[PDB]
Amino acid sequence: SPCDTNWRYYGDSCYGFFRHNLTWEESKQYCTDMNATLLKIDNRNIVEYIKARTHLIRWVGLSRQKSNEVWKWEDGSVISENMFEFLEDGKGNMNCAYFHNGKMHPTFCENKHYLMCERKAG
Amino acid sequence: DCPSGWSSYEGHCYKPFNEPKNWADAERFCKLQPKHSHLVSFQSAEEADFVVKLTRPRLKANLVWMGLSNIWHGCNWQWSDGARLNYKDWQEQSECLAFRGVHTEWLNMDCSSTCSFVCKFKA
Amino acid sequence: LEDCDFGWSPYDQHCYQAFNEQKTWDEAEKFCRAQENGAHLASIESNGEADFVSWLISQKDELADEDYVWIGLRAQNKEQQCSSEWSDGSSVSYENLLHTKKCGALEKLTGFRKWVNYYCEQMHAFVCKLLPY
Repeated sequence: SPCDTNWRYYGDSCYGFFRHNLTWEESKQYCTDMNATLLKIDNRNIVEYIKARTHLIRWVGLSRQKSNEVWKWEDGSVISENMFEFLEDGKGNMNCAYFHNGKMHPTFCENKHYLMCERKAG
Repeated sequence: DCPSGWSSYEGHCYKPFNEPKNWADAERFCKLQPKHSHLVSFQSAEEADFVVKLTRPRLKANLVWMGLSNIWHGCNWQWSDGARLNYKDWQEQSECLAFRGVHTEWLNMDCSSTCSFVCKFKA
Repeated sequence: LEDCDFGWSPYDQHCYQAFNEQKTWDEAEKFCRAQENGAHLASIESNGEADFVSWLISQKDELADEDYVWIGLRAQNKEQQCSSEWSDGSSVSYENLLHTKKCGALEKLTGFRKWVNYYCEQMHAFVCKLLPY
């Protein structure tokens, strides 16, 4: 309804899925180039929608500003306690996460993956 | 040699029948012959040449059953991508093989059609 | 899904495309491989996918008044025909074939769902299947 071409409307957001194979930071840059944000996943409901939409590895907006620190979304909020069930195993120096088939996985930020962006529906 | 009505070739006895039967009825007709017999089989070009030589007076041109049924059943069917043929959605049709009373070429036909046939047994 | 290339339609973990160009089965398979990553003539592994492939084709208007549509089924084989013994029980030695029906297709008259063995060297439209990538 309020969303544009290549952006899907769900809840109060517009979601864009882009098959550009980019590093985490490059993906972040791509999103704000479109006045958008890498995705925030703070509930089970959005998990199921996203996994419906795609089954390819895509970066999300979850990262830890330094190795071994807490996991935070783009907006600076920390991943909700309920959402730890959806964050898979990683190493201390894997700082950024991708989403794949309903789970988030910590991995090296310099690796390349496809991405997705989110804007508030207007 | 071969009973009356039957022709000899290469140790076997052959008989054409010009009366249209489906493949299944034809095979059993042969079975139920006084000398138990089966639809003619071909093991060589020469034997095929002999059988059409037999057919020609008698059965020209009728389609004639030979002893091959369900010719597209047990093929090793496979997906080109190498995925398992687990789910199956076939049709509903059975093909059998025949030839014209006049040439050696084979023809695939619906088994429920009706033509003529040749029985064969070992002497 | 949605993570398909333009021209391709998602369904369930795969991308699909019916091409209206008429090719022999082999030419169709080669064409599909050459829309690489590893694309192949379609495999149908379920009722839902059969329904999907059928809907995909019906949807292509350029398709066309078309009798058959190649899918990736082919017999392996190896003889000239698949019945390995004569009715007398002996094995099939000499064979006298002629065009043979060792490739599978979907058919207009059968709603592009039920499979028909058909002659491999007949030119027809086809559907390719791909794994997103």
